[PDB]
Amino acid sequence: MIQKTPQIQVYSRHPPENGKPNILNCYVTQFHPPHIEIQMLKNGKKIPKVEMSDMSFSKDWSFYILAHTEFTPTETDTYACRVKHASMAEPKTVYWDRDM
Amino acid sequence: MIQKTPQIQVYSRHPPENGKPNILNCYVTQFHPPHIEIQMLKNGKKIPKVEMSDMSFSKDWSFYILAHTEFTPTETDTYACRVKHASMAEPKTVYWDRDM
Amino acid sequence: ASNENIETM
Amino acid sequence: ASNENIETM
Amino acid sequence: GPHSMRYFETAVSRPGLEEPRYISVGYVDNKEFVRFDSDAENPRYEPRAPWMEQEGPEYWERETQKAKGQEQWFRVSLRNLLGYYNQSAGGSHTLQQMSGCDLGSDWRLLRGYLQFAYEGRDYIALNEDLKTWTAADMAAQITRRKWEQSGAAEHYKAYLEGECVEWLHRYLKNGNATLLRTDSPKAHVTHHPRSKGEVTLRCWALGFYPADITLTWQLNGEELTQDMELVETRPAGDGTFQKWASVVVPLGKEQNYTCRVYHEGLPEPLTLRWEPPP
Amino acid sequence: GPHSMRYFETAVSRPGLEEPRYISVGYVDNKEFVRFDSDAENPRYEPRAPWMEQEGPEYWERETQKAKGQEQWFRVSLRNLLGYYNQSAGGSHTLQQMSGCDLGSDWRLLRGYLQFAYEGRDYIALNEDLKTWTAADMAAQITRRKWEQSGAAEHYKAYLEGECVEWLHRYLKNGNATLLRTDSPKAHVTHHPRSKGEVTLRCWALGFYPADITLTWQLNGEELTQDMELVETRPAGDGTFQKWASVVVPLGKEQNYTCRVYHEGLPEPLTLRWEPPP
Repeated sequence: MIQKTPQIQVYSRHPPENGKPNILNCYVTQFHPPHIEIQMLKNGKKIPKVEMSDMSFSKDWSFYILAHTEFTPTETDTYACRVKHASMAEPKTVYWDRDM
Repeated sequence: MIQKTPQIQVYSRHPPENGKPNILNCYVTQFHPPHIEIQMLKNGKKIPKVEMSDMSFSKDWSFYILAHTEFTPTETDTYACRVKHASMAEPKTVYWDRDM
Repeated sequence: ASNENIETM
Repeated sequence: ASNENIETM
Repeated sequence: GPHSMRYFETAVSRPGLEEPRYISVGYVDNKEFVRFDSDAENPRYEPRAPWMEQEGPEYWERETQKAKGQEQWFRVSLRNLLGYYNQSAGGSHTLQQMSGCDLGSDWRLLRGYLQFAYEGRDYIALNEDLKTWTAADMAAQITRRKWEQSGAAEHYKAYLEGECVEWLHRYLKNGNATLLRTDSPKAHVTHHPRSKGEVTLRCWALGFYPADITLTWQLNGEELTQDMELVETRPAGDGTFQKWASVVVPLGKEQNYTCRVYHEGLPEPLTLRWEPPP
Repeated sequence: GPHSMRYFETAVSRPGLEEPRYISVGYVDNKEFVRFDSDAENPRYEPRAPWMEQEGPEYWERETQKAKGQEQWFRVSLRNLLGYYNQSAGGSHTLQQMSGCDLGSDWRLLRGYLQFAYEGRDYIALNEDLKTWTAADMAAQITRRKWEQSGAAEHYKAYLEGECVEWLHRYLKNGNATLLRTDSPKAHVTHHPRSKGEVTLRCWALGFYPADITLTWQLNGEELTQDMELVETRPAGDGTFQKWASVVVPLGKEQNYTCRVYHEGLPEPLTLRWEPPP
């Protein structure tokens, strides 16, 4: 029953340019227990090739994961990250904002 | 393992006057789990006749207890309340201060 | 008067 | 190099 | 003014064999009026307000029977939650419930209340509409889906808008003399010289009921915000409450400070200052 | 500058039968250099920094053997704690450990570290003296008394002032080229027009290493405090970090604002402003 809600940041590795390959990151932090489910979505559909960092924890004891995927952004595409965790009643979806 | 540290207030029911009977209160709040041990001490010795309110909880779900004892304060006597709880590594002693 | 729960958690 | 705990909790 | 009724229920699971303790505490206008405790030698709902003696033996038997069923419900619910959160088998856990209604001065229902906590943390709550649920985490969502399926909110809404309001009307009438009563705060200022030519001025409010009170310190008719120390309102143990508010002022300037006490029991707000002895 | 070594250990108990997972992660100057994971098909400590390949097969076998013992220690410790807190039998729990040393620029020991968490909350910590213990609650005091009796701090102090410092000296030498390296932030300002004739000015810092950085916004050489939005420093995923700081400014007044980036990797602090395109 001891639970910490994950904090999520969705962002590109490099400044985005439509048509240029890049890496989309989903940085999930400040959570407990360590079991977590992270999905990355393109146009609301699950991306199959999603890399995950290995289980790690911070000085405050909380767990963190970096999920990532290769992507080539375009004018019409949207990207998001979806997190399922014991602390949350429903999955949490955070959309990528190219200005953040 | 979910624990909330008790908050303690030690105070008299009426403004104190040396030699006049009064009631010394030990108000223990904001704790979880409900199991708690409250002692009231006079000159560092346990007072045998200590009344305890019945188990109650606040709107925030935390538990509270009012412990009390009859006492006649004097110039030389000191009074305290000692709390043992799962959230604390050692018992917590709060001395009565007649100005608080 | 008190209420009685029916469906369990 | 890592440390080994001895006395358990 | 406004009125309320609440039942605060707790089930505590104990180590190994000893079976869970079930406690139910009833409140009318934030004051305890009934109590059931499974740890009692003869477990039954008992009156905790003198005006509750007006209830016949049948009221107590019916209420006690509800508690016996509640105790069993909480046993099953504690077991289910143990399995959702995987703490599973036989440890020490808490399940709490709050339910009831709020009425206006016209005695009309303002709001129905239904909430649960597991291990002292929010678990599931009935929304203000008394139709939908808010679960606090993944495990509580299992309860929400179970309750959405079985239409559990419908029976809760029926009690909250019906029996809850109906019985509160009865209690308000039966305990009229008691419930309407207010105890006015008796206020005084204490003077505590300290370091740097300064003094603590402490404004005490004692013997008041209900617990709701406001103590303010002003410098020449101007409010003093963050620089004020306050204690949490505390019970005197006789049914009344206490509170104090203090300010650190320069010695010789005590007469520029005033304390004001606001309480519903007062004919008008109190205004007072340090009264030095002769 | 200053140096450090840490081992971050986690034991997670799993439902019913499946046995606990044990993970150990080693860090040199906040960068992962080794890892053991009991969930691996062939569990062993593996190099996570290229300079760790310099270690012979014997280093890996010895380190792996320590982890096998640690896994068993955490199993016994998890069981004991279950009994202290009465959650008892077979649920899902976490036990974590942090240990290591901090060195000065002179490579002399600054501080030894030893801490434990149960369920992600402080449990017991070795004090800075490396002699006495601070337990976080009543159950942890059982561990403290056990460890005071058996003189457990003495063996922890010996590792922290000895092997910990000794091995960190070795790693700092072996990974010299890697460990000394800094990556300078590349900074730029973005312009985001909004409501009320205002615009968000966002100062980005990208591609930097170590993660430590300071981004400040100034209005005509004067610091801007609470009115500044910041993101937490985040990994780019290539070994470098990112951070941004923003201010809401009036449109037409963008040239009065400057951003400054402070990073140990820079020849001097960066100074930049919104550069409108032609």
